[PDB]
Amino acid sequence: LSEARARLANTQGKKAKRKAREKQLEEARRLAALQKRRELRAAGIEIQKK
RNA sequence: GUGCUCGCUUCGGCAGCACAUAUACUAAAAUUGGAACGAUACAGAGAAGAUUAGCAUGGCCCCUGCGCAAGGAUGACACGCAAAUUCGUGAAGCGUU
Ligand SMILES: [Mg+2]
Ligand SMILES: [Mg+2]
Ligand SMILES: [Mg+2]
Ligand SMILES: [Mg+2]
Repeated sequence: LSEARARLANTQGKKAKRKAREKQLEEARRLAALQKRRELRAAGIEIQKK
């Protein structure tokens, strides 16, 4: 019954599931780089990026 | 530069005439930028359970190939809270002309 519910719920394949996780990881690394850049601008250190 | 001048006129010089008439992306440089795999960590291969052949499609994505062949993971990407013009009924409660 548990496998029945878990397979009646699913519609997504491999690539959609890796892209959703990749979007969450991109959001996480964006917030992390945002925090680092906000600290570098808050204390004041003008390191430029590429 | 050379030759000819019944040129001065010596073998020294000068004069005249003739022929000959415009190289070089100008550097042995100074500069200026974008770039070599590939190593560093991470990262993991589509199709509604799982294991999988693939053929396409589109373009500010390319690589290998002489290729209008064929490969590159079906080469990669594409996965979207997929909302575009324009509304009306019926009673019910409350306030108003
Ligand atoms: Mg599958
Ligand atoms: Mg092919
Ligand atoms: Mg395959
Ligand atoms: Mg293809």
